[PDB]
Amino acid sequence: AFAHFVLIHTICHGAWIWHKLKPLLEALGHKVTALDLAASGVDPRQIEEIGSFDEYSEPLLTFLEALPPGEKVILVGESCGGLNIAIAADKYCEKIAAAVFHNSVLPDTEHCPSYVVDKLMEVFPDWKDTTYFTYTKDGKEITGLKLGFTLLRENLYTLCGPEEYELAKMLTRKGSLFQNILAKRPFFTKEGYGSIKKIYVWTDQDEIFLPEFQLWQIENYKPDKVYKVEGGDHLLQLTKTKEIAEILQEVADTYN
Amino acid sequence: AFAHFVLIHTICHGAWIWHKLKPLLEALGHKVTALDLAASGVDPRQIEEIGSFDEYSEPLLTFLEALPPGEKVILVGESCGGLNIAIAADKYCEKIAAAVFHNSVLPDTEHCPSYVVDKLMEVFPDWKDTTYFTYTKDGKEITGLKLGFTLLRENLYTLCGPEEYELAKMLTRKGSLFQNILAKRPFFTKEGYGSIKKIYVWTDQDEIFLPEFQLWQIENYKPDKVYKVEGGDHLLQLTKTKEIAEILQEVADTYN
Repeated sequence: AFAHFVLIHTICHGAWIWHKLKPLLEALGHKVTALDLAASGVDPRQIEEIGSFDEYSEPLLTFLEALPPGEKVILVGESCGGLNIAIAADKYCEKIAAAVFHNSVLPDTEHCPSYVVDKLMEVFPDWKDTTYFTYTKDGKEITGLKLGFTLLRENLYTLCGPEEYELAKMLTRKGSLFQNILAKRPFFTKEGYGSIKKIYVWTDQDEIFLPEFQLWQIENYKPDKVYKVEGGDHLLQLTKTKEIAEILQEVADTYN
Repeated sequence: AFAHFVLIHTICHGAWIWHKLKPLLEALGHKVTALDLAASGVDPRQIEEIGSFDEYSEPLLTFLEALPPGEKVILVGESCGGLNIAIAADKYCEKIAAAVFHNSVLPDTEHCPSYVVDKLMEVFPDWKDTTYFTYTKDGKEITGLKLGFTLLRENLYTLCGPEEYELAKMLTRKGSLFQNILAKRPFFTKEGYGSIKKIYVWTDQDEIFLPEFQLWQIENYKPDKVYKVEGGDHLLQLTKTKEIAEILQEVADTYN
């Protein structure tokens, strides 16, 4: 079967991270939309204009709003993209056939929205040469960050080629986890986000979303299906592109 | 010898086009700077804020201004990048060891600044699915454009892989040739731009900067050295990256 996949990048990244996976999925006959979230990729906004993860998710929400009645999509989120999925699901669950988490955070409904992010920071506290700054928006102090090039090279693009890593150094932009804002955000709902089918994809070779963290997430909020990719690194859409496409094809054949 | 190369992308593009060549040059021991020109790549400005090719060249001029006395660089421009080189050379010729034109426009000093652009439009008048728009800046009507995806696929990324072409569809932004502004701009000078060493690199397999145009440019303004790369396409920095690096190494060993 064919599906319409909506690929969602993580903070500081952009649609460009999906430049290898998108054409491969299309070669299988699928429709693919790779969005630039707010202040990401070539989006015109700067991070200082964004005050929450919900505002950051605007392009995704706007895209889902534009889907005609009856049309469903399969969301695919990498790393922090899982939060955009949860936010989108509490507004457009009826338009989501399933959500695929790709070495991604897996929010739940029993704990506050920042729960898995707080845990991630516990498991991976040292972001190396990553730099931080602060700005104010809607009366709240937000902590922005710019991923360090060494962190990118050693923990995210670990086994990626120098040509891929170069794109990261050239294209990554300032962003934010909006951690303190997530902490005060209403919980994700059971009727919305809680109702969607969730497929968890990961590799134990991820050097940032470590095994301890991912296995902790799986136990914390049981996915409907779990796919473990052998080898590769954090960026499976670059190092195991074919494998990811094969998994997504199976998801397309399972959920609609 | 080692040199400091400053790579300059063309309109609608960004530093990302050099993601393959930059690391290869560094692997040879060189210093490489790949800039995002105004309203290009991840630069925060939008094209409507730019009123001329000179303003568009700001990042390059600012970079050259920051070079301490005595430090020289080798400029490498692709396509329309040749115009940024000419503009930069009339302000910082003493900091330019040489300029390399990569399937690029080659402005001269005997005709007005838009001369080669006007000729290019004569040789390649149909930009296919490219779209146009207009905006006003500093009392002048500027024609903006967004490169068509079909034009990109068939004429620029002709022999590039689908993964490279995907980056173009995801990252290319609105831009402008500022043709009418160039037409009224003071001529490039013989003392500045005219004095720098110019190396012309090209392939007769370029599907947009056609042989007729490039051979016309070479006859119009004789380069100090000409390198013809066999095969490949318009984007030699992607299809003949190794070849381009080898040529640039020779340039580094010849001009300082």
